[PDB]
Amino acid sequence: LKYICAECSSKLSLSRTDAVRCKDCGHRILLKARTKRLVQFEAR
Amino acid sequence: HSKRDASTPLRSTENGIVDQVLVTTNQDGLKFVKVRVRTTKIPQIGDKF
Amino acid sequence: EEGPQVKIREASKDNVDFILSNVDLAMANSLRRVMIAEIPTLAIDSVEVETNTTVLADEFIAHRLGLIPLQSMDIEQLEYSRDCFCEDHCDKCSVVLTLQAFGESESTTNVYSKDLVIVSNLMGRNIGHPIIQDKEGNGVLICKLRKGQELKLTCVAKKGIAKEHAKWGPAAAIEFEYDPWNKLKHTDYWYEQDSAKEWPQSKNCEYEDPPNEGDPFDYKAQADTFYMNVESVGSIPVDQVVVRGIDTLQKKVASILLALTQMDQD
Amino acid sequence: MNAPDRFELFLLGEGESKLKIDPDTKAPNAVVITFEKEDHTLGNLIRAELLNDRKVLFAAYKVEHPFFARFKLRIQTTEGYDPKDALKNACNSIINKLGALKTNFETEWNLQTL
Amino acid sequence: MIVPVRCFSCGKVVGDKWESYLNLLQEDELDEGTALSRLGLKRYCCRRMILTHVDLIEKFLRYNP
Ligand SMILES: [Zn+2]
Ligand SMILES: [Zn+2]
Ligand SMILES: [Zn+2]
Repeated sequence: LKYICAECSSKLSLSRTDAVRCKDCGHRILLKARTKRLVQFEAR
Repeated sequence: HSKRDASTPLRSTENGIVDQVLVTTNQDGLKFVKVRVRTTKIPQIGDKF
Repeated sequence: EEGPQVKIREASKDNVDFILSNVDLAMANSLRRVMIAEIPTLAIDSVEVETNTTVLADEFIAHRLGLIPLQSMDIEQLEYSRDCFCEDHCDKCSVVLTLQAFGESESTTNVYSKDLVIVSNLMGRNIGHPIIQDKEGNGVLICKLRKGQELKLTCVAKKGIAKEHAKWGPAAAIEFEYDPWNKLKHTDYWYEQDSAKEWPQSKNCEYEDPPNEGDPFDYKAQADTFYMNVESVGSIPVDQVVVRGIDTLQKKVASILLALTQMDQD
Repeated sequence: MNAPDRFELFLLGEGESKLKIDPDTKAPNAVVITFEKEDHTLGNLIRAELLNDRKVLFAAYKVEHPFFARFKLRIQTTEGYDPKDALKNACNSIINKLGALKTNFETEWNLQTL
Repeated sequence: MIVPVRCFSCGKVVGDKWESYLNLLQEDELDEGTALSRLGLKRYCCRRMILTHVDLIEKFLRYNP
């Protein structure tokens, strides 16, 4: 799947057997991207 | 059956929404993960004020 | 007419200060309770979030969206989703309106209720439009975006009762006061020295005659005159707030009457 | 977590009827009616309107528990006078008064400015 | 966080009055009481609702993520 770096606006798509680090950055803090399947909210 | 399960379950009593998942290697080069789950708690009968 | 009397002391788009005459206390009270809780209104009940890179949490924003006042004029020709024979929701029961905001300028990009865009087909009915009593024409400040933050979501607004959730509340505060001089003695005033001097005199005292010390206590008097002030939020005009309050109360009395009519079946 | 749905305040449950008319065993010619999915708004009003009928000996409503949206209404009328007729007359009286109130408020609203 | 959309107690909309309040404080150089008065916040619950609020989101926006 795809991930996103922490301290820069990037969009990594490196799956397994890759992980760290980032593309044109150097830091190893990677967050996972939001799901495609939309979640509803009872606006209450 | 060549693998033992070591998966992590969401708290049996709690519930909510996966707020943010963090994937990072360790100092010893170990791929470790911190998953943050968010839950909005609304004041209910029995809540301490 | 012939029954309970009304006297509109003040009238505006937001407030109505009037006087109910020849009414029982219970009917005035119940009218108040209905005006507060049991008047149908259109508000956001469903929120689908596609992307949300703003600071606020999803359900936080969703909550704020739920509280937004929407046009509920022709709400009586809209239907409850629970009553509608459709799947989930449609155009006969719900009003769908989108929200697409994105931080463009270097400065903070505000997201208001005016940015809500109706997507569903209103088919003639005056409904769904978010109330904007704002002077600059913005409305409720929903959120704030930075520079690259984005908020993409869709709102399904359904007909609801304030008894179910306060977001469907058509009225704000309903001022309510009877017997300004306490001539009925429904209240034993707390004091330190002089009771009358310590407690502030109401405005409504101008509308009734003060008691005479030579006169004893009127034990046979009830509560006839009620001084009220109904304030609207915008979803429904004040006059229609009190009118639909009356209509609702009357209707749910008629439902009990109808129930009695139906219990005669073998 | 254990909180009931909100619509359970006004939406009739499975099998739940609006009114449950039961014969009172205490005093003769008395009745206790269980109003479901209703509160003080209807109870206090109907009870107060039942005290206007001079052929009604007793009339009192109570909400046994604020958790559940329901109230009991006990009515005792004079002999030769069915209590259901007292409830009906009370309801119709209410509706008429509210119709007059609405009409008057409307005619009073048309004579206003701003 | 951000200015509450409606007053908790009564239900009067107050989420549209925050910017107007700030302007009334800095532009017309009014005091909090008069500013809250001109915004039609007579009841002290709404008066509180705006006066008591702390706009923390303005600091939240200082982060780049
Ligand atoms: Zn990077
Ligand atoms: Zn539908
Ligand atoms: Zn308030």
